Amino acid sequence: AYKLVCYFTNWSQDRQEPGKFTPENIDPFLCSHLIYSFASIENNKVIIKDKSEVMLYQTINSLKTKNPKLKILLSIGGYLFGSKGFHPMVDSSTSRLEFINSIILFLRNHNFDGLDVSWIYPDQKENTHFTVLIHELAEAFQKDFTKSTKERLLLTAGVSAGRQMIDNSYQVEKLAKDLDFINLLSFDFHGSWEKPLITGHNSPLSKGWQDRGPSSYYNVEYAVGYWIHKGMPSEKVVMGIPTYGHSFTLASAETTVGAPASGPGAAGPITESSGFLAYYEICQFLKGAKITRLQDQQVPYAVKGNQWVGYDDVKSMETKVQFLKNLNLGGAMIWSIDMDDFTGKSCNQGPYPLVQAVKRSLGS
Ligand SMILES: CC(=O)N[C@@H]1[C@@H](O)[C@H](O[C@@H]2O[C@H](CO)[C@@H](O[C@@H]3O[C@H](CO)[C@@H](O[C@@H]4O[C@H](CO)[C@@H](O)[C@H](O)[C@H]4NC(C)=O)[C@H](O)[C@H]3NC(C)=O)[C@H](O)[C@H]2NC(C)=O)[C@@H](CO)O[C@H]1O
Repeated sequence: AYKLVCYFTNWSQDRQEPGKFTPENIDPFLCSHLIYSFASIENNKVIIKDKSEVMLYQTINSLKTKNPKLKILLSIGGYLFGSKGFHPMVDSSTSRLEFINSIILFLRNHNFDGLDVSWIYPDQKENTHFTVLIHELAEAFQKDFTKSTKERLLLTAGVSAGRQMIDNSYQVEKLAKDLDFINLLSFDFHGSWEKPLITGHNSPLSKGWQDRGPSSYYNVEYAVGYWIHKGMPSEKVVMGIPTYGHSFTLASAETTVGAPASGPGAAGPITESSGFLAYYEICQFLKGAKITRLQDQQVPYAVKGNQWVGYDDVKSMETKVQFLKNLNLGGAMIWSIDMDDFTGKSCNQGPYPLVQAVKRSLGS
């Protein structure tokens, strides 16, 4: 059966409506797997820094009581944690063992079903440390299993969808044996970090008709194909789908993909971060905007004034699910359900319109 793996985040709790998210906003039957982002590491041991830590625990038990099949994982890593967050824990056998033992105890004590390691990114420098850490975790989880009456703790990893970073960071065949699945981060293909700075879509399914050479790697279709080619079984690929888009401020009258941009788009009023918008912000931006669907890339962008936003909607997600089924992938992953219109109060499409569309397509 296809998985629907849903990340939610610690920091959405600080937002104003309609972006104010706490774990009680989670629908227990919406996803097959939930992933909390992110735990940290202190004195080589896993810890959660979250004033709402006790709420998270209560909610975990409540959700799992309501849906005995639900799996809830703890993620550590992410972009801001970077590689530095894993040091000094990773630099010795004794310090990794301390971490791993703390993980098993913590996960069991708080009713989690497994660990997601989203190291952003190992790159060439930390390839070895990451490979070793994953291997030692898998082994320890297996050893824990043989001595327990409970199910084996799951181990997953959020991984790059960029060909160069994939080649640099990962020993893929080994990863295929140690991981239950990958959460393929198939988004951020384009954004305001690029040079030269031109518009491009966050998460195009396929390449543009004019894309040749390396430009042709920056899409979901290519990333999924590449991971499988490198030795990840298709059923262990859980394909990431974003509920946010990337915005640009246009530098000229041109409004097409590849148009000149002067910088990131204006910050949204709720997420307050120049360069992206959550879906509950996008649906407001679309009012008064001009929407274009790329027939080649299979996704929409919209323009209003000097703002250009590449994003995903119900339609582009239905196409992405047809793709994942056709490639026999393990399911879909969402970054992140707290940026869908979870309350339904913004987009006039009911609660969780994007994730519900995915769930529906997966089961139809
Ligand atoms: C083709 C290619 O290789 N492109 C590179 C880009 O991928 C890269 O941008 C970074 O991409 C990573 C995924 O590879 C992304 O991190 C994951 O994705 C989400 C959404 O972007 C991140 O969410 C952010 O988390 C931080 C805390 O860590 C929050 O502060 C922030 O608000 C979140 N943003 C959003 C929109 O929700 C996650 O951290 C992470 N997910 C997991 C499971 O780990 C980075 O965010 C991307 N970096 C930036 C600056 O956007 C790009 C820059 O490195 O380089 C290209 O080459």
